Amino acid sequence: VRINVLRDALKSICNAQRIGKKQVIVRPSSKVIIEFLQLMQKNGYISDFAVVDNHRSNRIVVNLIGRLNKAGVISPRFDIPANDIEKWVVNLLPSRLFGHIILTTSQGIMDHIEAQHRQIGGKVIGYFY
Amino acid sequence: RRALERAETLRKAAYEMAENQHERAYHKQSQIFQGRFLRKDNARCLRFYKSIGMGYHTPITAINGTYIDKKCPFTGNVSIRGRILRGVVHSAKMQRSIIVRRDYLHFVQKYKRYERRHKHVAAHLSPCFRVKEGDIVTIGECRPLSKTIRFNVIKVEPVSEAAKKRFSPF
Amino acid sequence: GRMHSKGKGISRSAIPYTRAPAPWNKYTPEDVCEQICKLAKKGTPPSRIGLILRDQFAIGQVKNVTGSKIVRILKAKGLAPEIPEDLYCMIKKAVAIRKHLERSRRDKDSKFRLILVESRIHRLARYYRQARRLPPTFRYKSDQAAALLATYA
Amino acid sequence: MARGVRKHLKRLNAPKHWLLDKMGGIWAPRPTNGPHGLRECIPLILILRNRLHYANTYAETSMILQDKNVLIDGKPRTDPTFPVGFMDVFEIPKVHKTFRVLYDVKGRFTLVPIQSNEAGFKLCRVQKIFLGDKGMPYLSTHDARTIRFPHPDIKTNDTIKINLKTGKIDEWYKFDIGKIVMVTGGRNCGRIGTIQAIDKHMGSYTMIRMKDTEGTEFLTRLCNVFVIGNDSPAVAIPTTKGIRPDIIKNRELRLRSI
Amino acid sequence: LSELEKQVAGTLLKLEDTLYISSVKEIAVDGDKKAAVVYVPYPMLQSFQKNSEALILKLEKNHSGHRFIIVANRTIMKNAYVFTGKKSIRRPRSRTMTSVYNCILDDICYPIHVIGKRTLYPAGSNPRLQVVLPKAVYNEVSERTKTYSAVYKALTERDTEFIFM
RNA sequence: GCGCUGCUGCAGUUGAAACGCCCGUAGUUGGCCCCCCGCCGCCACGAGGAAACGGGAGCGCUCCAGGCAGGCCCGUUGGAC
Ligand SMILES: [Mg+2]
Ligand SMILES: [Mg+2]
Ligand SMILES: [Mg+2]
Ligand SMILES: [Mg+2]
Ligand SMILES: [Mg+2]
Repeated sequence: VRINVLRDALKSICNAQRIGKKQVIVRPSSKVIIEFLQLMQKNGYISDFAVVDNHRSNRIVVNLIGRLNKAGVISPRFDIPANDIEKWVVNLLPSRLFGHIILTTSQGIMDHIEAQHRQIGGKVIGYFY
Repeated sequence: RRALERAETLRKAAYEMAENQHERAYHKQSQIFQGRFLRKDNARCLRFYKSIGMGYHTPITAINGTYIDKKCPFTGNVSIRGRILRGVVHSAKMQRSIIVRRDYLHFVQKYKRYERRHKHVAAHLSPCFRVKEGDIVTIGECRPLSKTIRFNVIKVEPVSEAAKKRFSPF
Repeated sequence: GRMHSKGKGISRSAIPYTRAPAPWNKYTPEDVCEQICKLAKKGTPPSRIGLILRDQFAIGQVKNVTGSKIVRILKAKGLAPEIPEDLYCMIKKAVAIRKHLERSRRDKDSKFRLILVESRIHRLARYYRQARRLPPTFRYKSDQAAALLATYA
Repeated sequence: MARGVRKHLKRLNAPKHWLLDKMGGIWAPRPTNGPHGLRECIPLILILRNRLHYANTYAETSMILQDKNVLIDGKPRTDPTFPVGFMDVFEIPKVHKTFRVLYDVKGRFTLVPIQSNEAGFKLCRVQKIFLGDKGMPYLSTHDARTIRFPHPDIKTNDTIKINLKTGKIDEWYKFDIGKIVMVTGGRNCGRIGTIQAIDKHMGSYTMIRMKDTEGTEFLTRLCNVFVIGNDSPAVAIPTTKGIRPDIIKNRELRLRSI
Repeated sequence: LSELEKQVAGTLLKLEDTLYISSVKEIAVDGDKKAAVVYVPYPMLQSFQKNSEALILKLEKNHSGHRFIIVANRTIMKNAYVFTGKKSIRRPRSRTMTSVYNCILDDICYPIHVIGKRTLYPAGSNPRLQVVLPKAVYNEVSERTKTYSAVYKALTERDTEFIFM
């Protein structure tokens, strides 16, 4: 059965971008998907997207512009301490200069840079670069 | 009038307990001096009760009941001190005792994951409470009352019928 | 067809986006309620009731006219069956299998099917015992199923 | 399990705030029971030998004490292991030196020199009120002293001024919001501040929130909060006013002194 | 208890030759034209819904100066559960903010049934919702879309725009 | 060393290895939705609680392994955390 909606969305996005497509459709919508996409948009990877209402299982449309090279999720939400972020950054990211790691906190969904700025920790959602 | 009715019931019960010749001993409240029961007037109290003191309230059943229990926290001679805990009822077969199930989590660092663990804790249940399996109870710590008992029930919250068993840390 | 099989079709129904009644609707929310009343008195299951309403009276969806579903209306009117319909039909099918089998007991596929049906019955009955839609004492027994069928029908 | 009480003390097992060298020896002095406990005291010999340096060995200290050359709260003490505690009076008439034992910000015992006018008394913390024989009201303190027939207006955790010559109460300071205090236990020993809040939990500890003169705020449990007056200290305090510097400023001060 | 209500009530008293209103709210638009929203009590919205197109046309024709819209006043509660200390009080779903806004949107254009909704998330611009109306009806409603957007923004801070598809 | 015990992080057509198939209890895992109330986990801060060891500030035992010393005109000389 379906479980991780975000994983399916990200796999579809990467698949489409691989063959240089321009638009994608991901079937189930969710708040977490929306925040993930908003962060991606603010960082400049996926431009604009739209949410289509149908009362059940809202669909989404996203517009691509290359740029993105990889995206993923970490299924079991591990609890990163505030001072334990560097190890995950080194393990997961190609370099310590341009990748982004997403965390969910009591202060909301933000990036690892922002969490380091506020010296707080939380749970990990995913990554993109 | 209301007061007069209560004394009659309290006065009356002590006499059936004297007519239950199958019992070997006469059970009485230590605090009360046996002798007030021959006073026709109602100028002396016939039942003893106290307050737990941690914000809990004394049930009406204890105050208006007609039972004797030296291990009850309200009408007896024990004191609540220490830790307060919550759990679910696992078994209720003994005369005035139950087994309480407590659920908690254990973390394993190597795998960065958890395990579910449970423990069984026995407690004394006073006749002022009605309890069936699956109910939620609050237990308070007391002095050693027996080989495996150091807790007394002080609150009961009912649980509905055929409710599915669920892992409930408290 | 997934729980007890290997198939996976997708034949379903797709209701409209808008919840309003038809522009040619000429029925107040009550008029249907009486029609439901008389149909139920004739021992008609709700699914057949919806079929009859849709075909004969041109009502695509009852909820869009009355704001409520058929079984809720029946319960408010005190006419809903004690035993839910899906479970009752499963028990019918089990009884039929058992009868055909006691006529002749060399058929193994029939026993296979009976096993599947009883498993489904147990699962659904457990779910209904939870949610307090059935008495806690309700239990399904193979040898007394026909009796319950007769009384609970 | 030992069959009786303990009489020795390994040096490595001694309290840290005594500042005893690892290589001094296997053993350390074992204080005898008295006004103060093991972990809230310091033996006399340590003060007389390792600080003031008037003696260089155990024997010299023994002679000095048995010749009656130190008075503790007006009474000569000949025990080298006698325990000295907080807000005690240390007078040596032979050299006209008078000290009051207090806490430094770092959390160690210090000797603050005093005058003649304020050396006739001491401050005590009352932590227990009980009925003794015949129902007579009583009152105890942190230095293991009991006083009969106290004023009803005196409650627990209050502070009491008593004349050294005569154990009679003069005035008392209540435990209330807005009163200067001094912390005597834990991570914040030696800090001085004013009470801002009091929060109690039924059946557990009571937590006190204090604010320092500079605006810093800190928390500690009520078991080690000592009142030292009404908004202004009643006794002379160290040169610093209960301000703990950060590691950076302490390093700057060290470099300056280098 | 304001001027507008006086003349609208007089109008209503003229129109019949049983139903009363709660209040009247007036919202401004970029043009000199404004909008008047009439807050109908909930139990009689359907009472003012059957033949209300004529009602609004006649009301506009009597007192010109701004268009008239009829909506119901619904309450919004700010807690899914309420803890009295002994039990819990559950908030009905009808009192949520999301349901109320959708009902408002349907009521603003009650005669014409909405066919779809979409919300766009531009790179820099604030997210905005765009709805889809039947392609059959246009010139009737083309001239009252700015007012609809303004009233929706006023009641709900969420912004929007209108198209036909 | 060994990603040859694999949480990070192995392998399972043919090299060693997918139960003959189905039902099924414990166990594990479970779509979307309510803007704030209570509870569990979670994050941060704090109190409280021995040192030695380890880390670490300062000091030329001639250096060093070490030790907590030491200088005169010393934070109240220091042994902070
Ligand atoms: Mg299955
Ligand atoms: Mg399928
Ligand atoms: Mg191998
Ligand atoms: Mg082979
Ligand atoms: Mg092989």
